[PDB]
Amino acid sequence: ILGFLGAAGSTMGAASMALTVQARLLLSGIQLTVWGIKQLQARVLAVERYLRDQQLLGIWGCSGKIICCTNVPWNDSWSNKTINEIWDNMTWMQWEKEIDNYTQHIYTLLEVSQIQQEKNEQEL
Amino acid sequence: ILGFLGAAGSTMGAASMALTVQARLLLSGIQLTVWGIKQLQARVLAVERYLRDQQLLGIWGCSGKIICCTNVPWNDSWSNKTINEIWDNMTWMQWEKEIDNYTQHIYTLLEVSQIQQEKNEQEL
Amino acid sequence: ILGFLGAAGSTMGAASMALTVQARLLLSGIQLTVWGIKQLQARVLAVERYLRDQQLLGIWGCSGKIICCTNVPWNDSWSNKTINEIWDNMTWMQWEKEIDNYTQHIYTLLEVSQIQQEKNEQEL
Amino acid sequence: KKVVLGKKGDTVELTCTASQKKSIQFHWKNSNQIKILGNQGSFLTKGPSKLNDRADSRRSLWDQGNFPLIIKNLKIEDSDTYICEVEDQKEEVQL
Amino acid sequence: KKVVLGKKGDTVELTCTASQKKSIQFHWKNSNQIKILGNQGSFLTKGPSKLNDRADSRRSLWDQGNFPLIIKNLKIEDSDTYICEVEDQKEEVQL
Amino acid sequence: KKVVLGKKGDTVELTCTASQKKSIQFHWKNSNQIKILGNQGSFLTKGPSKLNDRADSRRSLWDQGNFPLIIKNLKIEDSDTYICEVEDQKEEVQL
Amino acid sequence: AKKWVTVYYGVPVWKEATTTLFCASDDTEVHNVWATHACVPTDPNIVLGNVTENFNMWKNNMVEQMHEDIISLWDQSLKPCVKLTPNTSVITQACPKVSFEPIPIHYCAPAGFAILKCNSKTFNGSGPCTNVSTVQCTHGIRPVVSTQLLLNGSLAEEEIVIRSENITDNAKTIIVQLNEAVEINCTRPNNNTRKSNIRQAHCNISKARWNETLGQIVAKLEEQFPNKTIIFNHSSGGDPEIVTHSFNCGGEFFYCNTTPLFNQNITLQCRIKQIINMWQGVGKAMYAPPIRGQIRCSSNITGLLLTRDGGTETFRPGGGNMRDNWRSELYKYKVVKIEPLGIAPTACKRRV
Amino acid sequence: AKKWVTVYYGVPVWKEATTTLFCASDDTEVHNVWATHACVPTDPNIVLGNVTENFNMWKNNMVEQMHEDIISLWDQSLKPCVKLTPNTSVITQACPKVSFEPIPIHYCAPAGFAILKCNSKTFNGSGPCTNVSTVQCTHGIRPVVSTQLLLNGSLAEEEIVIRSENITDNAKTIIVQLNEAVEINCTRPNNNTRKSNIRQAHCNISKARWNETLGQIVAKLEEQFPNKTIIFNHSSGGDPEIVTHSFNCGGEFFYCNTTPLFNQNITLQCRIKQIINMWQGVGKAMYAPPIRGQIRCSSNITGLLLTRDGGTETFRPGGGNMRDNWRSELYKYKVVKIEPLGIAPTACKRRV
Amino acid sequence: AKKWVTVYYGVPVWKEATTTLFCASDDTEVHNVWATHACVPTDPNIVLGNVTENFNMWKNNMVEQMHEDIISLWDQSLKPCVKLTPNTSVITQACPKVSFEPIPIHYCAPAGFAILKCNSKTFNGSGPCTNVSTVQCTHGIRPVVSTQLLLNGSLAEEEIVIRSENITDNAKTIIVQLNEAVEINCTRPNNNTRKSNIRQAHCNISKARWNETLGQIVAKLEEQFPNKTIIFNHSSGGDPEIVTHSFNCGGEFFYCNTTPLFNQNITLQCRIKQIINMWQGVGKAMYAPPIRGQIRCSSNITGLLLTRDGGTETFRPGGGNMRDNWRSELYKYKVVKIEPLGIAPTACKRRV
Ligand SMILES: *[C@@H]1O[C@H](CO)[C@@H](O[C@@H]2O[C@H](CO)[C@@H](O[C@@H]3O[C@H](CO)[C@@H](O)[C@H](O[C@H]4O[C@H](CO)[C@@H](O)[C@H](O)[C@@H]4O[C@H]4O[C@H](CO)[C@@H](O)[C@H](O)[C@@H]4O)[C@@H]3O)[C@H](O)[C@H]2NC(C)=O)[C@H](O)[C@H]1NC(C)=O
Ligand SMILES: *[C@@H]1O[C@H](CO)[C@@H](O[C@@H]2O[C@H](CO)[C@@H](O[C@@H]3O[C@H](CO)[C@@H](O)[C@H](O[C@H]4O[C@H](CO)[C@@H](O)[C@H](O)[C@@H]4O[C@H]4O[C@H](CO)[C@@H](O)[C@H](O)[C@@H]4O)[C@@H]3O)[C@H](O)[C@H]2NC(C)=O)[C@H](O)[C@H]1NC(C)=O
Ligand SMILES: *[C@@H]1O[C@H](CO)[C@@H](O[C@@H]2O[C@H](CO)[C@@H](O[C@@H]3O[C@H](CO)[C@@H](O)[C@H](O[C@H]4O[C@H](CO)[C@@H](O)[C@H](O)[C@@H]4O[C@H]4O[C@H](CO)[C@@H](O)[C@H](O)[C@@H]4O)[C@@H]3O)[C@H](O)[C@H]2NC(C)=O)[C@H](O)[C@H]1NC(C)=O
Ligand SMILES: Cc1nnc(-c2cccc(-c3cccc(C(=O)N4CCCCC4)c3)c2)o1
Ligand SMILES: Cc1nnc(-c2cccc(-c3cccc(C(=O)N4CCCCC4)c3)c2)o1
Ligand SMILES: *[C@@H]1O[C@H](CO)[C@@H](O)[C@H](O)[C@H]1NC(C)=O
Ligand SMILES: *[C@@H]1O[C@H](CO)[C@@H](O)[C@H](O)[C@H]1NC(C)=O
Ligand SMILES: *[C@@H]1O[C@H](CO)[C@@H](O)[C@H](O)[C@H]1NC(C)=O
Ligand SMILES: *[C@@H]1O[C@H](CO)[C@@H](O)[C@H](O)[C@H]1NC(C)=O
Ligand SMILES: *[C@@H]1O[C@H](CO)[C@@H](O)[C@H](O)[C@H]1NC(C)=O
Ligand SMILES: *[C@@H]1O[C@H](CO)[C@@H](O)[C@H](O)[C@H]1NC(C)=O
Ligand SMILES: *[C@@H]1O[C@H](CO)[C@@H](O)[C@H](O)[C@H]1NC(C)=O
Repeated sequence: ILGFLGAAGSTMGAASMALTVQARLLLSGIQLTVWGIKQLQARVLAVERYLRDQQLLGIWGCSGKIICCTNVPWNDSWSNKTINEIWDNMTWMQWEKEIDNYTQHIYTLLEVSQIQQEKNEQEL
Repeated sequence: ILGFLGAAGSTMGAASMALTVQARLLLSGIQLTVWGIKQLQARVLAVERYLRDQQLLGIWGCSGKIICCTNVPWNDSWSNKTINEIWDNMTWMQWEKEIDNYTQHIYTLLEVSQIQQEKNEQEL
Repeated sequence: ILGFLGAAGSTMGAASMALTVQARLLLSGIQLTVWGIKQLQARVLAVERYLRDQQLLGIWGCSGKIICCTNVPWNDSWSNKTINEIWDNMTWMQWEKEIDNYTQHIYTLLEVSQIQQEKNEQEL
Repeated sequence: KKVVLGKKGDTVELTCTASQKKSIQFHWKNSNQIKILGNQGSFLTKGPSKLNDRADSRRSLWDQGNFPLIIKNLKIEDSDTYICEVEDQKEEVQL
Repeated sequence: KKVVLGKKGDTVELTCTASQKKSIQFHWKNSNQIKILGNQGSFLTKGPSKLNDRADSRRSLWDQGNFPLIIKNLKIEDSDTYICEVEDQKEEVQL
Repeated sequence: KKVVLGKKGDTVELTCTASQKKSIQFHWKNSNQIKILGNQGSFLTKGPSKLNDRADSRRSLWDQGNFPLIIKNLKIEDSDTYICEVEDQKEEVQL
Repeated sequence: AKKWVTVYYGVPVWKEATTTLFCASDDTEVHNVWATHACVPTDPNIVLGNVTENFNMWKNNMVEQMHEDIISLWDQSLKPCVKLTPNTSVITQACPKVSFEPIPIHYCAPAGFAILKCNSKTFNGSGPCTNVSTVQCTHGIRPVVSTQLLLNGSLAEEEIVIRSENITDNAKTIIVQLNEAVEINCTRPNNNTRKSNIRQAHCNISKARWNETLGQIVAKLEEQFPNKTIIFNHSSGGDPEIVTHSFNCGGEFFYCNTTPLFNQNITLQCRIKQIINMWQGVGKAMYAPPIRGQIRCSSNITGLLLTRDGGTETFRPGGGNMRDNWRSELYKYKVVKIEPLGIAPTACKRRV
Repeated sequence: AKKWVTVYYGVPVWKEATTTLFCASDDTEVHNVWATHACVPTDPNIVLGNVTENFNMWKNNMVEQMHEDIISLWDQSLKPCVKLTPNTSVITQACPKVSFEPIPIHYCAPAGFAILKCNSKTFNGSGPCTNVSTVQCTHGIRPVVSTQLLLNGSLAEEEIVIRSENITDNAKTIIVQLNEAVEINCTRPNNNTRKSNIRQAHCNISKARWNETLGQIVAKLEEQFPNKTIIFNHSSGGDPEIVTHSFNCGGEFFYCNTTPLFNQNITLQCRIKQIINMWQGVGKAMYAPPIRGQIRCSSNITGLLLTRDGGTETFRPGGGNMRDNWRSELYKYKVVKIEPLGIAPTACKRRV
Repeated sequence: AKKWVTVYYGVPVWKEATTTLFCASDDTEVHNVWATHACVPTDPNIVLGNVTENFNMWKNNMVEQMHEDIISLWDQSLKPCVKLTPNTSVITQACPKVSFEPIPIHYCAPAGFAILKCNSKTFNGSGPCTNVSTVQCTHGIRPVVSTQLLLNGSLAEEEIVIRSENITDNAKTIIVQLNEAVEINCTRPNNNTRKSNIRQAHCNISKARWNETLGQIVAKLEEQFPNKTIIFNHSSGGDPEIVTHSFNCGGEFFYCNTTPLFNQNITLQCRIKQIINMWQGVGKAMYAPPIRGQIRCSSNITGLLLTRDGGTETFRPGGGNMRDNWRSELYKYKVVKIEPLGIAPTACKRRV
């Protein structure tokens, strides 16, 4: 399960609300050989991708995180929409499709920002 | 193995001391199909719960941690005992049983504290 | 795969450069029963060691990290070489072999430093 | 207590009940704590009572939580109180 | 358009081409959009054309992306333009 | 060195030892480095020595780390020094 | 000096589990046929430190699964010719005879769970066990069904152990586990083909063994009732499946007069009968009549189900609840889960 | 009020996969022999919420694997005595007859992938499906090869569904899926041993069923062409494997005259022949001649491959591309991957 | 400019392993019977970059496991009628004859470990190997036991390779691996039933092959001793199992006179004998006497165990240590573990 929040089928705002509730409940505590092995192979792969991604994200300063806030401002040319228009009415699929062609630009900027901050900190 | 420190059978103080020692040693470096699969299914489940819990704990500001210190004071009404009475003489089972009915209250407070701090930081 | 960067066979400097590039590409997105089970047993063990090590490293203040910078100065008596001599010309195997007998001394110092800092912070 | 007191030569029926309808094991006893009649497993079990040769029940009703006790050829000498030890309750009834 | 116009009594050959050499299915049509000849699966398929009893191809060349069309016993009354609907192209040729 | 020197017509026994009791392979040699007697695998191996037809050992003692060497029909002409190449040691003894 | 709330992960605190266990076990026999698809091959192959746990055999839950799996096995495998369910509903089945010889099965924990075991020989009951270990699987248990005597079960390690939720009360049974088995040989010899006999059988119990065993039991019973002579009696009445001692071998339903045991070899008179009551629930069933040839059961008396009189003291055999029979073997085990998260007071603060 | 870039992990965004699926499936028969080593035992055993997905059966890729695995099976299992590849190259093989009866196989996703399924009965085509669910494995499909009639496939849930990439154009086929099957019985009886007959056979189609079916098809076709009378015709010409209706049972290659169907039982005249063209690529092959004894096929007509005239309207049977036959069953499925990482505008900032 | 200590995880630094490997391998034959439960089915199916590793065949440890597993196999499978252990202890066993034909087995790394392999053809010895790759499993090795000639092993890739820990010293053996095999045919024909012959046998070696082989060996030996003529001699003495050439086929213990090889076909005279010394440790064993019918061994001479004289130069055959035989195949492999943690100087500091 990579879709940790289960958002396909609902908008992003709802997904965030759902997470808060479920996380609380979880913390609170509120042929058979062939398919047996295949069922586990699937889980092992998913774990490996997860662990990998969690450290790869350090390149943007976001390792060990599910959610990570930046110091790179949004360029309105990439969307020209408000926060509620996007978060309340669009699903993640609709949203990523809307901005599918700015991805490399954005990722590049995130890397650059992280580099500059690391530089600035080591200078002191 | 969820019992990372192996404390069933000994008091909490001893368990913490044992961890420090073992962690040091570890860093320092000092039918066969049926049960084969079941042995792994057990490990895969345990890993998944572990990884999950490590991020769920972010709700209280404690993600990516085994041990996490707070900004929520202890309410003496929950115990009326000293630190050494609890840490030196009680096992984790005895301890959790002693305070079993304040759990939801405490968890609620931890969430609240985390929310307030996040709010305060984003205001700046 | 514990050799996350694949450095056997190349020098350390090259390995670090290779990581930066590959991490970027990855984020950017640019008998059959017997050996079946053995293949997974190997992965499950590796995962467990990984997760374990990531928290064991908290003893030196480096948990949840692949790379961790210190407050313990290098003692030149352990090497008497420059940064580029080591990073550009030696492989990890050559390097660890060169300093193989100072390991316990160094690990001890790292633990001590971490202890002192934790003490100093809680005093405030 | 509830009183259902008959006379010598009669036949009487008392009903003990369960709220959960689990065909729960139960035992009927007199004031001298002698087991008279009960439900053991799916079977009717009798105790060494003076009623051992006279009492019966309705097995098909155990599934509805109804544990009737029937005493045939009742004697006035059997006048006593008895307990319905069914589930949590210990209902006392005079017969 | 390309023009390859013969006379009554002749035999002519036109070649339609593909750039990818995939033995792609294709269909040859006249200006009235009547299917004449094409490649269906690995087989030669004909349509209800006046050329149905006269036209042919070279099956071994389909693997080279070459889809020739041969008309035997050509009549001047067959003078028309036709389309090579091969891959993306819709090449028009007069015959 | 240790000296255990006999005379012509005698029989002598020298003991070489191991500290680990591993029935270690070993070889007995003279000062001219000729292999005389040793332990190869679990077997007694002889070399092309003048003692090849006279020397022996005690196989059951190899398990105790004891590697005796017995020379029957000893000649004074065999007077030399020899090495116990057992484990790390290279003990020299005169016979 | 300021006390703060802190949280730890990996805290080894147990809670009782409500999960489902799986079966593991080892020629057309009905239990083997069932096991072929119902159970996995068994496991080819941990004492805890200073811990204490309150095991309670009368309030366990491993029992419900055992008493659901056995009914399913039994009902599928031993078809009545006529089965009546109470209005009423009557159905019929084909009735081939089947081989019937119970085999051991093991219950094993699913991923995420473990089974605690009490290793105290002087188990006593529902009080705390001071000797606890963990397993994935229980030992194998043969799902033998019988009424007055518990047959082919395990023996007590050293001494006869009397286990009862409330000895004093008498509305509850007493389960007696022997530390010795007594052999019983039951058979229906050939040349018994009369109609008015194919339904007659007898059992032999060693005289000395039986008498030695009762003397040992009484010495133990006297601990609870030290000023009274103990007399054993026969049954009081009720359904014949429990009035006399009932059991099943080879698919045949046997009944035996145990009066001589509770009143060379001791010989009991036994019978085989076609119409029985069900133990699966309320209802009746008819099974096909007996077959020719010599029939024999061979068994170990390992325990007794006794009750005591209310208001010298008297005890007698009884039974009928297969759940009681299951408890006599499952009392040593409990299934638990771990909740690896806890809270403790500390002496540190978060930097804010 | 300042908008910032933020990143989330676990974002459920799909992309189409380019992966390879594995086969799962259930006596020397060639498909069973193949399956023995080619396929795994099948899986003994999820509708999504408010999602929409553009499935496109004519642009799918599950097809290429199906059309590589079948050629491999077929070519290894049904050896021609003579096989000619075009210069030319000719090889030969031993030609034992083999049993030939297609069995269902399932395609299943490898770790990291899943298959989307469209559950809209009124599927229509390449437009968006508003009813989507996920599976690991598809239903089983029998890799039956035939030309004009699609045999032994699945039926439409309620109504005849006409699926075509471009109905208007006519350079493309029309796949008609029936919501009812029509039974056809084809056989070569004994006592037909003449040389100048072992190669003659006939098929019976129920008259009423065929006529009922065409009336239903026409009513549906008229939706596209409401002002025209619909006439069915026979084939135009070209290779005999597609001019007439071809199929294979028992390893024999059958050809049938379907003119009476597109012009009691309707009887078709059929033949069996030794020299055929290949569907695997361009080339020819000879197979060993027919055997003695009665030969029978039993099949369900489940669909048709039709084309329409260009420039009253006329339709006729045709076919020849096994890929078209595969699409008729694989149209409901798509394979995708998840890229769990996304970007969104937010209203927070990193402390620096 | 300030140098600081920093730590990295995932550092690919190797250390030698001390672990245990598992066996993998492919009719009552003793090795097959053993393998049935001792070994797993084999694996149906990586050169490193610029690395160097010091492999040392005389100081390896894969050998001890091979030389524990084989003794266990052998002792369980080939029962002596009389076995004497030195006081003394004598036991006996039933002695059926068994089929005896060694099969290859593979050693494979357990989870957490890998085996390094040296791929340098000119291996030479314990010095650094500049061509290193990794495997889980070694190639299969047949656990053949023999004394003077190494039979049925692998061949050198190009040239005869002479491997010896210390060639100069002579207290150690020389293992010669041939790059060519020489065929030898050994047999005991029928019509040899005399008592005073069932114990007589002979072997044929091609004259040319043997002579060609020695010329090649000498040319290689002369590299170490360029100014001396090389003479081969026969054995010096000691236990008969090593004085002459011993081997075992079919369970029979053969001895052969190799003098003609170290002094058409070359014919050697051989014998079969009932009383032998053990190679498993110090002691003796008796095996049941020989059987009737023709007996044949067929083998490849792949190497030699030679020693050299101390104080023209002379070499002779010898042997007796099965560990030496194992080394001749295991020299290419080493087992290692990874310690993914290291320290390096850097140029950054932690904020404090
Ligand atoms: C306590 O544990 C012990 C040990 O597990 C249990 O004792 C076993 O009880 C079974 C009951 O059947 C008994 O099984 C018989 O063993 C005989 C040994 O030779 C078998 O010959 C006999 O097979 C015949 O009878 C079966 C009846 O179902 C038939 O199915 C089978 O085909 C055979 O039938 C032939 O013979 C009959 C003769 O009457 C003839 O009519 C048929 O046509 C046919 O010719 C059973 O296998 C075990 O041997 C007992 N074990 C021991 C050690 O004695 C004991 O029952 C447990 N206690 C309880 C209450 O369960
Ligand atoms: C649509 O689906 C249906 C259902 O799957 C398919 O129909 C099946 O088609 C197969 C085709 O062979 C048919 O199989 C025959 O069934 C007979 C039933 O008794 C068998 O007897 C017969 O076996 C003989 O012929 C085989 C030919 O390959 C031989 O291999 C086999 O050894 C047998 O041969 C004996 O008899 C012949 C007589 O001529 C003699 O020469 C031999 O020497 C030998 O004596 C086949 O198994 C199935 O029964 C059909 N199923 C049904 C339900 O009828 C149908 O084909 C699918 N449609 C398409 C186009 O694939
Ligand atoms: C080097 O590798 C090669 C190849 O692996 C090894 O050569 C093989 O050596 C075995 C040794 O037995 C030989 O096996 C015999 O092959 C014969 C082929 O027909 C078999 O017939 C013979 O079986 C009989 O003898 C067995 C002895 O154990 C009996 O167990 C078996 O039941 C048979 O016995 C019958 O015949 C005897 C006749 O004397 C009679 O007394 C019995 O009562 C009974 O009638 C063996 O299987 C292999 O064939 C050899 N392989 C080749 C290719 O020739 C070689 O040994 C390896 N070198 C070394 C030193 O190990
Ligand atoms: C002090 C101190 N700090 N950390 C430790 C310590 C000592 C031993 C082990 C562990 C530890 C940490 C995280 C995980 C595990 C673990 O066993 N697994 C990973 C989760 C799934 C099961 C396997 C152990 C920390 O002492
Ligand atoms: C620069 C830079 N920072 N991080 C990387 C990098 C590049 C490639 C891979 C990884 C990485 C990180 C953590 C884990 C793994 C991994 O392979 N596994 C998880 C642990 C068990 C084995 C599988 C890879 C980091 O470059
Ligand atoms: C022994 O069992 C009795 C049964 O009621 C119980 O009351 C008692 O506390 C138990 N004692 C111990 C030590 O378990
Ligand atoms: C006791 O039982 C055994 C069992 O076979 C029998 O042989 C013996 O004769 C019996 N003896 C008496 C006296 O009851
Ligand atoms: C139905 O199929 C036709 C085929 O071209 C397509 O154009 C049309 O959009 C499809 N409609 C829907 C709703 O899928
Ligand atoms: C129709 O086909 C069935 C199939 O067996 C046959 O029996 C029947 O006689 C046929 N009838 C006619 C009139 O075609
Ligand atoms: C070759 O083997 C000899 C044996 O002692 C050793 O000394 C020498 O260094 C080895 N050379 C190489 C390159 O391995
Ligand atoms: C050994 O037997 C094989 C069997 O083919 C034969 O080719 C070979 O030449 C023989 N060699 C000798 C030396 O007899
Ligand atoms: C050499 O050995 C082969 C093996 O069969 C034999 O046939 C041949 O006659 C032998 N020849 C001589 C001359 O030794």
